[PDB]
Amino acid sequence: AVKKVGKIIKKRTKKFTRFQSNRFMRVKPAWRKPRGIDCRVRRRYKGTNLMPSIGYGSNKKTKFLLPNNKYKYVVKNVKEMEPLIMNHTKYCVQIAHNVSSKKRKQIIERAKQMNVSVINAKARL
Amino acid sequence: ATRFKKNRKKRGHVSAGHGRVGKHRKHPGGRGKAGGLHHMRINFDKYHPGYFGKVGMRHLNLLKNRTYCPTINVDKLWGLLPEEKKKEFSENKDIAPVIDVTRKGYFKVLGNGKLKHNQPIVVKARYFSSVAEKKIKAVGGQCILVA
Amino acid sequence: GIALKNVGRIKKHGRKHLVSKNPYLRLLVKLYNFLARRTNANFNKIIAKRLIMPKRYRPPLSLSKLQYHMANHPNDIAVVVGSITDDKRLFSLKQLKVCALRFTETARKRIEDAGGECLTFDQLALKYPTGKKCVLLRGPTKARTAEKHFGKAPGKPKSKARPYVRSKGRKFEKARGRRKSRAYKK
Amino acid sequence: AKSKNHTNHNQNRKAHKNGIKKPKKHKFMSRKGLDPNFFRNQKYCLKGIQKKKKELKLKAKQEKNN
Amino acid sequence: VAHNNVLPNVHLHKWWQRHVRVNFSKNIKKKKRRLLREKRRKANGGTPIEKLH
RNA sequence: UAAAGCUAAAUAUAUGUAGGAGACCGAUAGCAAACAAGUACCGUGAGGGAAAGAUGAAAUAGUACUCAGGAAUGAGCAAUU
RNA sequence: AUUUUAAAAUUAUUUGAAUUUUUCUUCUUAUAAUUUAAGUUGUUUCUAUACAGUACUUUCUUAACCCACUCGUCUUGAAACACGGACCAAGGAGUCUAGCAAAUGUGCAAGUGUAUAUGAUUCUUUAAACAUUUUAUACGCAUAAUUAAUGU
RNA sequence: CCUAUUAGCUGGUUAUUUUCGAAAGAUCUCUCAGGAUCGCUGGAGUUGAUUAAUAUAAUUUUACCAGGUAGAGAUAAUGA
RNA sequence: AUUUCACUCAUAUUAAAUAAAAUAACUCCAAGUGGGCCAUUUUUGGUAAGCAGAACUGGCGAUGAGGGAUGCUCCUAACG
RNA sequence: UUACCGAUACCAAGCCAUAAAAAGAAAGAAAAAAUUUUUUUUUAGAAUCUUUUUAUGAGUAGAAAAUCGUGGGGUUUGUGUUGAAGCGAAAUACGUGAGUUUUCGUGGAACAUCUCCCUAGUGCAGAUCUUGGUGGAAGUAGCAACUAUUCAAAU
Ligand SMILES: [Mg+2]
Ligand SMILES: [Mg+2]
Ligand SMILES: [Mg+2]
Ligand SMILES: [Mg+2]
Ligand SMILES: [Mg+2]
Ligand SMILES: [Mg+2]
Ligand SMILES: [Mg+2]
Ligand SMILES: [Mg+2]
Ligand SMILES: [Mg+2]
Ligand SMILES: [Mg+2]
Ligand SMILES: [Mg+2]
Ligand SMILES: [Mg+2]
Ligand SMILES: [Mg+2]
Ligand SMILES: [Mg+2]
Ligand SMILES: [Mg+2]
Ligand SMILES: [Mg+2]
Ligand SMILES: [Mg+2]
Ligand SMILES: [Mg+2]
Ligand SMILES: [Mg+2]
Ligand SMILES: [Mg+2]
Ligand SMILES: [Mg+2]
Ligand SMILES: [Mg+2]
Ligand SMILES: [Mg+2]
Ligand SMILES: [Mg+2]
Ligand SMILES: [Mg+2]
Ligand SMILES: [Mg+2]
Ligand SMILES: [Mg+2]
Ligand SMILES: [Mg+2]
Ligand SMILES: [Mg+2]
Ligand SMILES: [Mg+2]
Ligand SMILES: [Mg+2]
Ligand SMILES: [Mg+2]
Ligand SMILES: [Mg+2]
Ligand SMILES: [Mg+2]
Repeated sequence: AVKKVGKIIKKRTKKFTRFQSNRFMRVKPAWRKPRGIDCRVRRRYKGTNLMPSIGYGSNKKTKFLLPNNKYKYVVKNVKEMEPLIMNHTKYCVQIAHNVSSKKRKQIIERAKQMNVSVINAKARL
Repeated sequence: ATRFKKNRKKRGHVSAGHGRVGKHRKHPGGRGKAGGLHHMRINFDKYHPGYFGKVGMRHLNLLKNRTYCPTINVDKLWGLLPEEKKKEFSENKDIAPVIDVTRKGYFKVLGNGKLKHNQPIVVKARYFSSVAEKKIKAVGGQCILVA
Repeated sequence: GIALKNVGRIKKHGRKHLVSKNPYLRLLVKLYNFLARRTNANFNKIIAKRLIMPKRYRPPLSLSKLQYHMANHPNDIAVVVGSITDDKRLFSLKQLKVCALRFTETARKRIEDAGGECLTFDQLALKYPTGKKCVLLRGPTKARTAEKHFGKAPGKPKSKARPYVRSKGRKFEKARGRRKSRAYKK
Repeated sequence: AKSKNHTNHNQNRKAHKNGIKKPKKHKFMSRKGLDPNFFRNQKYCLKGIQKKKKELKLKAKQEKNN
Repeated sequence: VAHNNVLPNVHLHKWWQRHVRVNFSKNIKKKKRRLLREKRRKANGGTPIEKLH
């Protein structure tokens, strides 16, 4: 159903799973549009899988915000996070997956001095 | 570039754009120009009407260098001269230019257009037409035959 | 439901944007869109539209026809959204003022030797904001050879269309269907 | 096996998809094969009229520019 | 055939693949030719390698 | 100016041998064959014809000793890295 | 950051006329305020004097109530007593060349395209790039059509 | 080996969202399980309208025209 | 006939009504189709048929939702 | 004759996309908390762009645009023994969607580029598809010609 926390509204939370992916294991769950005569999902029979459509789209004013109510930016070194000193209230940072611990300590320490929040500041400790 | 080809848009569709009921088969109407005059007749008649049959005399060993002949009209005849040179002749009145068109690659002078009034000009060539030669004479010029 | 045609949606048919990636042409389009919007003059609208058309609808115009069109408009400015070419069939050229998109070297030289001048569209936008004493002209849009193949098919009665043939001669498509002597003409 | 051999079912729905088109309403038509001995005389009349008009216009031009 | 197109003419009905020739070394060969006719000049020892026509 | 004769260069090279290189393939791919490959194997014969790469820096470190068991093998307080 | 303005309504003092003769009677004929104009504002309590708890967010598992025939294909018509499919991993199908046209982008324009070659103080790359023979007739397409044809 | 001979005939033909949207009539064909051509559809482009107008209309009204089906007749023609 | 000059013929209520009438008109390049079937009314062959063959319109096909217990074509009504 | 129940159709309101429309290329201070000075938030101007308004949304064969991912190339600017690619289980995560991104574990040497471009042997559920591996059947069918075996001892 509809989920609403603050001013952010999500029209649906469940995923769209591929038709017949629960019955055959060679069929992966990622959504593919059904083509083919006599399908019962392409023809919108009641009681089966639903199709995704543009109607479920999100409000333009709140489209990429996290529950933090900020946008996400991914950084790879200390210098890449220079632009965040001017807009430190609309953005939060996340550290890339393949940076070492030594680099991560420096990134976290600078992010604290800039008053910007870090999403995942507990990895590799 | 294969990046931009149409077939990539049909890549998840069954029939690749050719149809469920009528397939894509191999030569379902003949090969090349096969069925003309039998079952391709309408196309042949409305797009290439005079196609069938023969007309005219034979010429057994042609040798095209015997009749080669490029032409020029009298319009482009004052334009072979530089503009500053064209200016000088229109000013002075007791001199006229003598132009040899064979040195420029033309063989026959042809008679379309209008020469300037009262501006004599002398033209050398291999062949002339009647109207061209009349127009050259009218403004006070002269034609000369060369070989 | 409801009984509309095209689900109530209005339809348009022409070209909507530039295709060309030339930066100077994009600057010109921006400038003349602004002029057309803020001074709706029916002169800037037509110009702003014409410099978006494809190549086949911006034909060249020669010097002789340029002079002939301006014969009764002395001390006026002619505006063309194509190119000007030279004409060796003219003997003499007058003094003219012309604005256009491109000039060929010979035409540009001939114009300036007679006391005239050549303008670009950013100069005409600066001196004639609303096109006072300016005359819009265009060249022949249906003189291209491709147009000689269009229309009624060659084979219908009384059609003027050219056919697509390998070459030209007595042996190439002149026998049956082109003379009464072989079963019918055309 | 036999088959159908005629129907014009669905033909005027196709006819009305792009409507019933109409003739063009031009102002002049060609007099190629129509009544002769009458249009040749008309050619002479129009040549005379054009001669008079052009001569008056040319004379006016000649005196105006002097 | 079906449209307003010119009637096809291509002369590919035999085994045409066996003799196709791509020219990958035209500039290499002109370098070689230039070097050979330059070598002849040093062997002449002053006299030219051209003849009067 | 026939019914006799000779002659270098500019041209070609899916063969053999040597050298260099690529917006090429990366062990079901690329030659059939990255390995004792026209080999093992099949057919009276003409002929047909595969599968199969990788411990570690070093084995000039490839598993010493004890207990149980006929052995194979297992376990350890015992052992290389 | 200047139309949530103007106007309209209301309330309390007013400048004048009506009539329906009145504590909602009319006519913005003068100033102030307010909203019924000009799309929701306020007061208390809890979460809580917390740092992850049994509370809140989230993902799985298992019930209920209503509903739900096997996909792909040919066919007027498929859940079919029509055919293919025991399962899983890798591989697997509109491409290349010639020749023509239309559309569109680019350059020059009565012209346009430096062919084969040659030249150079080009030579790892470079099999690329650069150049053109010290009133200027290589060739193609275009600049003129038409006829069996002498031709014009 | 020529040779990956040829098949108007069976089988298959791989990511998403958005927008528009059919034909199963007709002419010719050693043609009837095929093809070419018209019609139906998509995409490009120009000319127009943007002025509660004009062009326009699977609709009415006013004026005029053409018809031999339902019905009727058999004492009017023909045939019963 | 044609051509040139004079005068003049309702408009704002538009030479009768009404109109999400310009979503118009015209060129170019192409796809897929060319086995159909069903219902009311009209209608041919046949004793008749869920038989065979035509006409106008609406549908099924290409289309799901509520109702008819059930049902490709019936009734309401077409889909972010 | 009344009341009532009943759609994805009707009406009022929000949001997504599509189509059309009204405009825009000259820039300046608002609030709250604390005592007449401090502290927070904002102070905008990207033209296929930015504000605002109305109507609309079914689809086989078929057609178009925008977008997502793969092996290589040029350009820019990056990660890695303080652990790369790969793989397993996941997430108060983002997106209508294909998919991006991140955590813990295993692993032991390489891996990107979304700044913009170039290029192709570039995307699988089926073809009695090709090669390899593995099931239920199942501890089941079966281990029946040729007359026949027994007692004690050695190893
Ligand atoms: Mg979601
Ligand atoms: Mg179906
Ligand atoms: Mg489709
Ligand atoms: Mg198929
Ligand atoms: Mg068929
Ligand atoms: Mg709707
Ligand atoms: Mg001899
Ligand atoms: Mg010899
Ligand atoms: Mg090599
Ligand atoms: Mg191999
Ligand atoms: Mg139930
Ligand atoms: Mg049920
Ligand atoms: Mg069908
Ligand atoms: Mg059947
Ligand atoms: Mg089925
Ligand atoms: Mg059955
Ligand atoms: Mg079958
Ligand atoms: Mg089977
Ligand atoms: Mg695969
Ligand atoms: Mg072109
Ligand atoms: Mg074969
Ligand atoms: Mg539609
Ligand atoms: Mg069939
Ligand atoms: Mg009649
Ligand atoms: Mg009767
Ligand atoms: Mg329906
Ligand atoms: Mg019933
Ligand atoms: Mg739709
Ligand atoms: Mg590759
Ligand atoms: Mg990678
Ligand atoms: Mg290592
Ligand atoms: Mg492939
Ligand atoms: Mg598979
Ligand atoms: Mg047993």
